[PDB]
Amino acid sequence: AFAVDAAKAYKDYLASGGQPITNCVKMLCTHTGTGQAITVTPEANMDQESFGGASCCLYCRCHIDHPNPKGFCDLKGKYVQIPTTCANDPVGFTLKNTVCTVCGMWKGYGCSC
Amino acid sequence: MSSQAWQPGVAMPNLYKMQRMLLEKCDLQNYGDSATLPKGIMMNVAKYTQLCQYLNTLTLAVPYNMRVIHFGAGSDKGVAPGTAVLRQWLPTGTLLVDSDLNDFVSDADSTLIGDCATVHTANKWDLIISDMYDPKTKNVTKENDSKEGFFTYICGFIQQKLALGGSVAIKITEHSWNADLYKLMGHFAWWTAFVTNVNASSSEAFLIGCNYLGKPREQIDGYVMHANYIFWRNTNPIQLSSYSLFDMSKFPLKLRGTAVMSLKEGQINDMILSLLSKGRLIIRENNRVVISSDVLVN
Ligand SMILES: N#Cc1cn([C@@H]2O[C@H](CSCC[C@H](N)C(=O)O)[C@@H](O)[C@H]2O)c2ncnc(N)c12
Ligand SMILES: [Zn+2]
Ligand SMILES: [Zn+2]
Repeated sequence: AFAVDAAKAYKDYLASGGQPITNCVKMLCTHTGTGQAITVTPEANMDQESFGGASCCLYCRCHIDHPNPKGFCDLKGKYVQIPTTCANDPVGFTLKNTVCTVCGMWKGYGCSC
Repeated sequence: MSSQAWQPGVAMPNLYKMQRMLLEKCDLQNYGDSATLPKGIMMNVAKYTQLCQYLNTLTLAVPYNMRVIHFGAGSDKGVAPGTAVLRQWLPTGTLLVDSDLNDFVSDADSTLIGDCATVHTANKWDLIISDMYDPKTKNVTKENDSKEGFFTYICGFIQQKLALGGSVAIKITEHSWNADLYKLMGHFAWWTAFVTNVNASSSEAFLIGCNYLGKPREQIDGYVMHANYIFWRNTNPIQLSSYSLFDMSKFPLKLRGTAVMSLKEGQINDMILSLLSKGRLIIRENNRVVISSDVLVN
């Protein structure tokens, strides 16, 4: 009945004043993109930075299983748009936030739904 | 010079390829200088981008369901920056396989960990990329001789596993280079040594074969040609430039939908060779992609 919870582990590590995960891969792009949360190609707009998905995935970076029966990773192989203000910790961001299903944007950032 | 600063990098001029030079020590004038990269951008992301920006100017077969393999994909940071750029650069739906000696996290469709010599694939490939570098190369102990190890694997992999019309980009330096790989460049419709503007202060270059013909159209001495390359680098200072990184508008690889055709080696003729050389044709099997990595038990 035991499973390690990494999500909480990192959040508390952050709250403890720990240095966020680094060396997430930032992509060169136009920053004219659609601004959607997770995409096949960097979509960052003026307010966003675009990163390689895998490097922003906590479970990928920590070499641990992904939290779902399939063990599927919705980040790796794709690109994630992080608000430029939050870009110092892309892993923390993707962890704490949520993607709007209908408009494909980040809920709370750029989602008018 | 300095006109090139607005390019992604500089390619070795044809005239330098035709010389016969003795190998000398490479001493660069810009050694120690650094280009100013955009805020928060890694050198290797910038490097791979300019490489792709240059590749965009060549004639590359770009078939549907393109097959691309990437050697030396992992960093010491445990991620794969170069793979991410290739991923961005290549058409969506392109199969991207990458590999490295050490464990790393990748955005590639599949990743193999181990010495490249342990890697086997059933099918052939449209594009081959290698950043592999031996850390022991930094030892200046002996003189500069043709290198083996992964270089021996690459030459073999090209001859066996590269589709006709395919292209390669292989990273070399002053001391990391191989003679047969140069010789193998004459088996391509065209070839060059490309130096990125961001890394221009380094002896690093990418050997780019273009449109593999499977047989030599040109005879090349590997030792002579590498001496030619060093001579070019020695006499032509390149100004470090991050300029081309700022326009990504045209960056994505244009999808040519190049034709793929399975032919026996006897069915190949000057008309076919013509098509290959123009990057209008790929010759290989269309089957599923199956790879493996040999594991030693003891
Ligand atoms: N000899 C040798 C070998 C050295 N490598 C790898 O080449 C890489 C050179 S640095 C690559 C930087 C990366 N492209 C990036 O995006 O940052 C290292 O990861 C090293 O592990 C090998 N892999 C497979 N077989 C080998 N024989 C070697
Ligand atoms: Zn993941
Ligand atoms: Zn919405």
